Amino acid sequence: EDVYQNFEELKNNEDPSDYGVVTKETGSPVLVLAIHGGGIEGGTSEVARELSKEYSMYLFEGLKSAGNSVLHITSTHFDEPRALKMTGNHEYVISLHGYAEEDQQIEVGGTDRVRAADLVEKLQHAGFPAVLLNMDHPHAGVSPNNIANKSKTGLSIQIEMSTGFRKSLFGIFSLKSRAVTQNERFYEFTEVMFRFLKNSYL
Amino acid sequence: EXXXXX
Ligand SMILES: [Zn+2]
Repeated sequence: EDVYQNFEELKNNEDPSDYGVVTKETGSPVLVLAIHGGGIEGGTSEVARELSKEYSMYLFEGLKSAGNSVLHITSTHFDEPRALKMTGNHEYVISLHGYAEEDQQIEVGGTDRVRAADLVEKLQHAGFPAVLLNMDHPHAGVSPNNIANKSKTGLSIQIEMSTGFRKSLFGIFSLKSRAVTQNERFYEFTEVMFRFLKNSYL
Repeated sequence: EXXXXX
């Protein structure tokens, strides 16, 4: 259960300094989406911002010192207006999430079945712990109500990264210091992503 | 700084 059922309710209940919506619009067909950024699913902000060097980006960040879990709105309820505009303006969506798990794992889902499979293969061959989720797996990212699928095509890749995998990418795992302590593994991972996105979406 | 997506 989320604390809030939609963005309007969150906005009505939370101080605006405690969260932040950030966009980068470049006209690229692909949109990188991180609706659980900041301290909600830590590290998804940093991955998104790095990929924004080449792609359009939507980011929703929890900015509290603690308790950002209350700002999580699940994808099928996430209706912040700038996200609705950005998703609808793009052809494809890559959506970044984090789930609680100490082992390093990357779970890949989404509606774009051939691209999701390719990504898993590329990640595996590059030495990263990716698995493909299929359509009946929980949190497979296939609902039409999922914000990531409200694009021009409906084709998405949903990347869920375990806590252990995200913690491996930063010297200090905090809101304050993740961005400035990105390590060699962080750039190795995002370079595999850059290579995949450029090849996969021509 | 809180971890979850259908
Ligand atoms: Zn999430």
